[PDB]
Amino acid sequence: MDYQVSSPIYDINYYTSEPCQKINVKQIAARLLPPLYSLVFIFGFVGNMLVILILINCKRLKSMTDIYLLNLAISDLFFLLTVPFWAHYAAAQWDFGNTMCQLLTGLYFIGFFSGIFFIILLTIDRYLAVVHAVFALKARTVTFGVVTSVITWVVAVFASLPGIIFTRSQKEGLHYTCSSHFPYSQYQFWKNFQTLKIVILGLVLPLLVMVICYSGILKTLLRCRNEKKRHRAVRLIFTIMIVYFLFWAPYNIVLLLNTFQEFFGLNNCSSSNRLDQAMQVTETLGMTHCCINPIIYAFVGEKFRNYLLVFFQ
Amino acid sequence: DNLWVTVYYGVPVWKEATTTLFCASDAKAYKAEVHNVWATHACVPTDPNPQEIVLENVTENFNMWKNNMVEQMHEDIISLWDQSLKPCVKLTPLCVTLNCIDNTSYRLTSCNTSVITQACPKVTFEPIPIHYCTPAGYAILKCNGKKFNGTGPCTNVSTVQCTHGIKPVVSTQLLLNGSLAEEDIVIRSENLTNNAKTIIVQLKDPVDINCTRPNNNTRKSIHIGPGRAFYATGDIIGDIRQAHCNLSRAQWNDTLSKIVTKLREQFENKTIKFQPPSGGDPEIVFHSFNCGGEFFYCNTTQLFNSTWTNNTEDTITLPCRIKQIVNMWQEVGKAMYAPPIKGKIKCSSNITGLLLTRDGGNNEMNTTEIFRPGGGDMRDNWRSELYKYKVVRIEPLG
Amino acid sequence: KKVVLGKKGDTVELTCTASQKKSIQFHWKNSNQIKILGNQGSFLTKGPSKLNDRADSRRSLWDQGNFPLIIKNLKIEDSDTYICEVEDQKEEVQLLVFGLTANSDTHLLQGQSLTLTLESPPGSSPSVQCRSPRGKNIQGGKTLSVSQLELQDSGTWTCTVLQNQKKVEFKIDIVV
Ligand SMILES: *[C@@H]1O[C@H](CO)[C@@H](O[C@@H]2O[C@H](CO)[C@@H](O[C@@H]3O[C@H](CO)[C@@H](O)[C@H](O[C@H]4O[C@H](CO)[C@@H](O)[C@H](O)[C@@H]4O[C@H]4O[C@H](CO)[C@@H](O)[C@H](O)[C@@H]4O)[C@@H]3O)[C@H](O)[C@H]2NC(C)=O)[C@H](O)[C@H]1NC(C)=O
Ligand SMILES: *[C@@H]1O[C@H](CO)[C@@H](O[C@@H]2O[C@H](CO)[C@@H](O[C@@H]3O[C@H](CO)[C@@H](O)[C@H](O)[C@@H]3O)[C@H](O)[C@H]2NC(C)=O)[C@H](O)[C@H]1NC(C)=O
Ligand SMILES: *[C@@H]1O[C@H](CO)[C@@H](O[C@@H]2O[C@H](CO)[C@@H](O[C@@H]3O[C@H](CO)[C@@H](O)[C@H](O)[C@@H]3O)[C@H](O)[C@H]2NC(C)=O)[C@H](O)[C@H]1NC(C)=O
Ligand SMILES: *[C@@H]1O[C@H](CO)[C@@H](O[C@@H]2O[C@H](CO)[C@@H](O)[C@H](O)[C@H]2NC(C)=O)[C@H](O)[C@H]1NC(C)=O
Ligand SMILES: *[C@@H]1O[C@H](CO)[C@@H](O[C@@H]2O[C@H](CO)[C@@H](O)[C@H](O)[C@H]2NC(C)=O)[C@H](O)[C@H]1NC(C)=O
Ligand SMILES: *[C@@H]1O[C@H](CO)[C@@H](O[C@@H]2O[C@H](CO)[C@@H](O)[C@H](O)[C@H]2NC(C)=O)[C@H](O)[C@H]1NC(C)=O
Ligand SMILES: *[C@@H]1O[C@H](CO)[C@@H](O[C@@H]2O[C@H](CO)[C@@H](O)[C@H](O)[C@H]2NC(C)=O)[C@H](O)[C@H]1NC(C)=O
Ligand SMILES: *[C@@H]1O[C@H](CO)[C@@H](O[C@@H]2O[C@H](CO)[C@@H](O)[C@H](O)[C@H]2NC(C)=O)[C@H](O)[C@H]1NC(C)=O
Ligand SMILES: *[C@@H]1O[C@H](CO)[C@@H](O[C@@H]2O[C@H](CO)[C@@H](O)[C@H](O)[C@H]2NC(C)=O)[C@H](O)[C@H]1NC(C)=O
Ligand SMILES: *[C@@H]1O[C@H](CO)[C@@H](O)[C@H](O)[C@H]1NC(C)=O
Ligand SMILES: *[C@@H]1O[C@H](CO)[C@@H](O)[C@H](O)[C@H]1NC(C)=O
Ligand SMILES: *[C@@H]1O[C@H](CO)[C@@H](O)[C@H](O)[C@H]1NC(C)=O
Ligand SMILES: *[C@@H]1O[C@H](CO)[C@@H](O)[C@H](O)[C@H]1NC(C)=O
Ligand SMILES: *[C@@H]1O[C@H](CO)[C@@H](O)[C@H](O)[C@H]1NC(C)=O
Ligand SMILES: *[C@@H]1O[C@H](CO)[C@@H](O)[C@H](O)[C@H]1NC(C)=O
Ligand SMILES: *[C@@H]1O[C@H](CO)[C@@H](O)[C@H](O)[C@H]1NC(C)=O
Repeated sequence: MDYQVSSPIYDINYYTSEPCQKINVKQIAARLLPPLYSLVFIFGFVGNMLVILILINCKRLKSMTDIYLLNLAISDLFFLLTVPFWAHYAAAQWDFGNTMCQLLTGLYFIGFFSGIFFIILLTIDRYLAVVHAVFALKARTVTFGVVTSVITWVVAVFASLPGIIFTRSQKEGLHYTCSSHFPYSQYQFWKNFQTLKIVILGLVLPLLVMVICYSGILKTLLRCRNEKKRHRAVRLIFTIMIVYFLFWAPYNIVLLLNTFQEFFGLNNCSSSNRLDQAMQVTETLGMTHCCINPIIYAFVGEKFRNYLLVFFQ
Repeated sequence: DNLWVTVYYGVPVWKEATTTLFCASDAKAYKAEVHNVWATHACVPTDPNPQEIVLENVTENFNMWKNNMVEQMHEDIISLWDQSLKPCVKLTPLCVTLNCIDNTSYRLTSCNTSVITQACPKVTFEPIPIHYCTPAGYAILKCNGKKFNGTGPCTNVSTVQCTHGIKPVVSTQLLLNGSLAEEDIVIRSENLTNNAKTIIVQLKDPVDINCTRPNNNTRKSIHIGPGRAFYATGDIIGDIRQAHCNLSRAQWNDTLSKIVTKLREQFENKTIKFQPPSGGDPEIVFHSFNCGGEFFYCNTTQLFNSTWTNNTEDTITLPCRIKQIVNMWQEVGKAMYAPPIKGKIKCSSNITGLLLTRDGGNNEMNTTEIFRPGGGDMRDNWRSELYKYKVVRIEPLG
Repeated sequence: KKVVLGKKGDTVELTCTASQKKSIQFHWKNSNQIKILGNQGSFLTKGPSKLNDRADSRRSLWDQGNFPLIIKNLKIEDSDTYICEVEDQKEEVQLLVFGLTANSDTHLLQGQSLTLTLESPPGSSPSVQCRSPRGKNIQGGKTLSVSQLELQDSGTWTCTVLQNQKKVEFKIDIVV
């Protein structure tokens, strides 16, 4: 007489042997990311433009190192011009169609890949200056600095060129998203082909440079301490490398775990539910890095704001 | 193993028997298929050497709507659905007794809603052709007339020991997998002009049907970059309870054009007008078949709209929908099921019959013929299969 | 056959009899042989009539032997006889609906003439037998009119209609 079956509600979930209620974690992050990303964009824009004004007119880019420092600030700007879009993408959705999405996605990675590429070039230029002083003088022409940078930008474009194969956007889920739909027939190949490229080029390669180059540089510290300015100059290039590692290597580790939820790593869904709150934080930490390099220049750098270090203390 | 012996020659007096028959199907006993599990615990292997003794000059009045053999199959398939799809919530009504003292008020409002909670594993599901065989002492007759009229006497009576391939497929508005007609599409009904008995229409040509769901619910695009956290890959984007069928219009139009010719001869030159059904339960208004726990409820309004006139001569998109909470054809009540499963489900089925009702009236003027789709009474589903046979007991003098 | 009465909008119960107790097939047809409800296994088929979204049946009573016919929103034109169909039998029933109202809603002053409006079905002979709290059991034809209506003659008057030894009660909204 009183039957309790009247419910039109349904759940968009498949049938498995372990029910996993995965939380969207978009709204809580949408009340934290747009003001933070805007604050990064405020500090980042006025930060790097000062580093462009000072080197162009106050320093004079008289050397190959200053050329790489300029290009590193330009690489950060390519990162920065996409930041207000992603600020307005956690908050609501993707309102920009797709024709511009094959450019913005590329500009994100051109900012990313060239970012580590010129830091490596900064490391190699300072390594050559300390150990192979005869060889470095022949090859540290500003002319040679420019043509190296031009090649470096081209490679940075090609390092994002598989990402530009498909950027089509369709309404899937709540609102239109611009998710690259690479070919289905060779699906397993391309998916694994993307995790390694960020990790090798962005983590493995600069680690290999750091081991090799800073073992040759520290050898000078063991021999003599006669020149303080040579020791103090290494402090600038060393700080840039490790602050990059402090802010991007947590993402690189998690990015390997994101694809490898199979037998290689961890299989529990609750292990992937803590991981759902891990990928976004370390990506956000990476996002903040683009404003840190001018801040480093005002603290470590004894050529830009060296009088501010005495005035602060 | 089983074994029975023939009868070289017997034509004694025939008497209608109501004995208990044993099934005989070709099982496998190794797979996780339910119909192979049920046939292993209760069915025997099929007869490798069947014998059909043809009786030259013998006639009998095969009534088919009073057949007690179909009342046994209907109680043998209900015993399979209690071993195949265990419902999560089996809500069934339960009343006791409330009367006053036909002369005194008949207000019976005392009824209890008993609910049973069981585990719901999504298991495989596929029918298997079975053979009902006669027990010791009885025999099963079989006509061989190509028309057979329903409840009419034939002349080519032959006796057998086991029936032909019978599938336990449960469906409404369109009879699925089964036997075809011999030479012409025939119609069967207990009484015409009754406007109450369903009209069984058996086809002579198999109309094919492919019912599948597209695997585009799960996303395969990866937003590798700024996002890759919220909209991450393998996230459901589509409806997981939606499918679609297709019917060959160039082939189905031929078979339907032969149905209207039979009706014209039977009902004296009327205007056959098919229509959609008049409402009711969603297992009656729509089509209903099963494929691995996926209970397709197919909208057939773009299949029965068309009206007909004389001088008669590609991919009909049939919109279906998987509903969890389904009515049980076995008695009253409902049964809530489990969420659907991961993968492509394809129903490469057949269409052998057609269940049709009739809308006759005397308020409506002299000529009209409305044939809405009916069915739902599963006893009528297997009366379309057990029409050739009859269980009769022949006493032995020995 | 028996006869029941409707009250212009409520529900009515029309039951059949079955002593088999097997949940056998039933049907519901009018005098014009039009299907309204019917058994299909254990399922309910709303037949092609003008009572599609109105006819109802209690499925829990189907395994007992009683098959009701619940029709909501009873109109005047729905007055017709219905026959049952169980175990090859024809249990004939009958159904009559009618109504009664006024025309003046709230402006019924002290000493203002009263008017009624009886809505009786064609093919029937009703009989107005009202009851007043002042002891006025006024009987007459179908249309009744009283010259007197004051403050002391307000209230829900019980006007019932006797026809074929059957009667149902009603109320009258009077605002003075
Ligand atoms: C009328 O008769 C016709 C015959 O002509 C019937 O058509 C056949 O129907 C069966 C039943 O679906 C079908 O068998 C399936 O074939 C698929 C393709 O070969 C198989 O992949 C499938 O096996 C999977 O599904 C089962 C049930 O879900 C599982 O138990 C099984 O292990 C397999 O499971 C894998 O895939 C599923 C996908 O969701 C996944 O969930 C699992 O984890 C696992 O990965 C079936 O064996 C036949 O192929 C049909 N015949 C043809 C020629 O196509 C028709 O069904 C009949 N009508 C009715 C109403 O039954
Ligand atoms: C009465 O019913 C019997 C049932 O057996 C009919 O006998 C069957 O008749 C068909 C032809 O109508 C035979 O099919 C043919 O068989 C031959 C030899 O096997 C084959 O070469 C042909 O291609 C064709 O398939 C069938 O074999 C036969 N049955 C048996 C057991 O022999 C009989 O014809 C019916 N009589 C009437 C008047 O309908
Ligand atoms: C992928 O899944 C989607 C839905 O999950 C399938 O899309 C559906 O396709 C049918 C026909 O192809 C659409 O029906 C048509 O809709 C339009 C607009 O309403 C109407 O004008 C037409 O008359 C017709 O009814 C249906 O709307 C559409 N569903 C959605 C949500 O868009 C699609 O078929 C699947 N992919 C494949 C390859 O099957
Ligand atoms: C097919 O069945 C119909 C009825 O189901 C048979 O029609 C009846 O036949 C008997 C004699 O066989 C007559 O006395 C009746 O008057 C017939 N009734 C009607 C309504 O026609 C018909 O004869 C059967 N055909 C065959 C070949 O047996
Ligand atoms: C099929 O049903 C009809 C009723 O629709 C039966 O016809 C009735 O037959 C009896 C006796 O022959 C008559 O008294 C009635 O007047 C008939 N009713 C109508 C509406 O004609 C018919 O007999 C039934 N046929 C079978 C084989 O059961
Ligand atoms: C069922 O019918 C639909 C509707 O035509 C078919 O979908 C089309 O499939 C072809 C591939 O042969 C595509 O090129 C069309 O774009 C599809 N149409 C739409 C509207 O999406 C479907 O292939 C049919 N399925 C079968 C098994 O025949
Ligand atoms: C339903 O599916 C079946 C099998 O997948 C299709 O049957 C085949 O159809 C092709 C051409 O469409 C023929 O060349 C084959 O010979 C057929 N094979 C069989 C076994 O029949 C059928 O065409 C499909 N129907 C629709 C409407 O798409
Ligand atoms: C099954 O399909 C039919 C036909 O497309 C649907 O019927 C329609 O009913 C709605 C609402 O009454 C009307 O607006 C449409 O005009 C009808 N169809 C057409 C094309 O005339 C029916 O709604 C579908 N089934 C369900 C339950 O949605
Ligand atoms: C569904 O219809 C098709 C129509 O071709 C049937 O396929 C044929 O069935 C006969 C009967 O056994 C076989 O002799 C043929 O060899 C089949 N043709 C092919 C190409 O395989 C099919 O059997 C029907 N399905 C069922 C379950 O009977
Ligand atoms: C059966 O009938 C036929 C009629 O053609 C006849 O020839 C035959 O002898 C009959 N059979 C028997 C056993 O009498
Ligand atoms: C109602 O159903 C419950 C569960 O089956 C049972 O325990 C209880 O006794 C029933 N009550 C009556 C009055 O039948
Ligand atoms: C009805 O159809 C038959 C077909 O044999 C025909 O002989 C007869 O004349 C038709 N009657 C009418 C009124 O058309
Ligand atoms: C059936 O088809 C006719 C045209 O032949 C159309 O007018 C009618 O609307 C269709 N039926 C429905 C329910 O849409
Ligand atoms: C049947 O066809 C003929 C000609 O082929 C035509 O004259 C007649 O009108 C048709 N019948 C109806 C009911 O339209
Ligand atoms: C289907 O049958 C009708 C019957 O009149 C005919 O008009 C129509 O052309 C047929 N369609 C096809 C595709 O054969
Ligand atoms: C139906 O038949 C009756 C009697 O034969 C006749 O009086 C009536 O006019 C017919 N109806 C039509 C629409 O011709």
